[PDB]
Amino acid sequence: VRVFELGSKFQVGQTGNKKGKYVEAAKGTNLFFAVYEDEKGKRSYETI
DNA sequence: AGACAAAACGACGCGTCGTTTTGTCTCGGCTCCCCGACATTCTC
Repeated sequence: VRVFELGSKFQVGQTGNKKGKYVEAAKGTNLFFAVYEDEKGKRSYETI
């Protein structure tokens, strides 16, 4: 049976039927974590 | 099996669109300039 999950999955590619395949980031591939500052002074965080 | 990626849980919790309702400084004395309108007389 097809079980469904709610989350963030991205397309594998943009050609042919690749635009219909949704995958999850591999183990140990979240390598960069950006720390920003606004002119006031608060820190903002993001993971690219 | 390991350890990363992220979904799931929590009560909690604060933000958010769409509209309605609410709140908003107050009175006293005078003086002296100007103008407007409406009545009378007088000149043209």
